[PDB]
Amino acid sequence: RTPSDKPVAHVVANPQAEGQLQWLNRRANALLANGVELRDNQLVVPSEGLYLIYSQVLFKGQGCPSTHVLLTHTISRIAVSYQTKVNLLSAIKSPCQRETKPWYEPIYLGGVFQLEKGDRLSAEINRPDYLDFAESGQVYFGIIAL
Amino acid sequence: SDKPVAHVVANPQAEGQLQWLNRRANALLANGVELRDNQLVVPSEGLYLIYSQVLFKGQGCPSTHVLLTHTISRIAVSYQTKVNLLSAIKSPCQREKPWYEPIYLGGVFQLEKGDRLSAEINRPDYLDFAESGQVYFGIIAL
Amino acid sequence: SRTPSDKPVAHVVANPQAEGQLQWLNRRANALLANGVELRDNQLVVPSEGLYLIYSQVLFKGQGCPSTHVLLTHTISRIAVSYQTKVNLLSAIKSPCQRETPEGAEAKPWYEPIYLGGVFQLEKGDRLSAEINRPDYLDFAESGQVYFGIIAL
Ligand SMILES: C[C@@H](Nc1c(Cl)cnc2ccc(-c3cnc(C(C)(C)O)nc3)cc12)c1ccccc1F
Repeated sequence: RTPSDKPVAHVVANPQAEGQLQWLNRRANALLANGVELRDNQLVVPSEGLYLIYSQVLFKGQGCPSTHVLLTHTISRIAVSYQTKVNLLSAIKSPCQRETKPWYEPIYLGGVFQLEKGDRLSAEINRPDYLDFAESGQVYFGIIAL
Repeated sequence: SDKPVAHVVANPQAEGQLQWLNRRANALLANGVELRDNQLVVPSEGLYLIYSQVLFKGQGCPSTHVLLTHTISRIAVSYQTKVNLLSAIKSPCQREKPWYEPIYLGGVFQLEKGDRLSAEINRPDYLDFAESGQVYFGIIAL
Repeated sequence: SRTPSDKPVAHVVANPQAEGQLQWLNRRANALLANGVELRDNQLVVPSEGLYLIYSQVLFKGQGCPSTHVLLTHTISRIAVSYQTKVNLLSAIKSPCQRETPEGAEAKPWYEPIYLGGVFQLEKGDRLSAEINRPDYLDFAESGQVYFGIIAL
């Protein structure tokens, strides 16, 4: 019947953005609906409430170097009333333990959070050079109002 | 309540395949969602949260490099056109003791009436068939 | 304003002040309890029967390897009103150190995140715990690294 009025977003990484994790909505199977905006690479919350927040990144390397590789993926919240950047969800992986075959490290982050109107959300990594885009659906960021 | 929903689980008896079931312990199909040809069929257009999880298990590492994939695809109504919505890859063996590798996926998508969704893996021989609350596939109309 | 969700939900985080322990908090920025979920004696209390996604992440960190004898575990358990003893729902074990650090070599910091997640039929009054064996290896300095939650489907 009547379509959903729930604020939602599902944005995907730009495979040809050099040295960055750039989010896009103008792609097949990506979206912004019911007031969610994508501004300065951040998802902007249109109304207060409970939201599921999620992101996936996929890292890939060919063997292990001598300099220690640390991979991080973090979802942050910038609340309009506080004007502060706070981690909501974060993970750190060390793909190489003993040093030198291609390795793969997916990092999926998800949770339920109380958000405020105007909050800004970012999903970031430290190593965009290790991102893999072999297939579609491997690198994404989204929110769903409950 | 009237929202199309599904939560299907893997068959622990289906040899070398990832077979989804709605006739099991904590599974369901409601408000028009169907399970046909191992694919969830969308009864109406709208926003859906689509999710899944698979578990892989191996005893040690072989000489051949093992890559584990899990993918959720969308097959647009009428056409056979298959497109990845969500996908991940894991390499359990680095240097070639039992290991465990979960892969979980989830996101919100605009779907059309009659779209078919599949949740597939490349290695059903590595599937951890144990009837835990952990190999599943589901959708929820928002 | 839109009608609030009536779904029981929780997202609790580790107390970063409680070093050497895994203490869950709802009384912390960006942590919540809603629609009847309680946090009592470090456990999540289920307010109503149904399907729930239960999830948790812990992050372990060490500087080098003391030997290959470090075992890291994370477990989610259920205490049902009908069977008031812990049953494991989800569990994982990790050995961060494979070869042990040779004397004087760079003690490269290792990281081991463990995610536990699944969908379970729960009953009213179920108590859920998310526990680790090594709180001394837990890295909860920065926010968002260590959490435990439930979402009624
Ligand atoms: C985004 C999410 N995705 C999932 C994944 Cl990657 C895996 N399994 C799931 C199982 C069930 C559901 C789910 C979540 N929410 C519902 C509602 C209340 C909208 O009806 N219905 C099913 C979502 C997920 C996620 C992941 C991790 C931590 C919290 C989450 F919300």
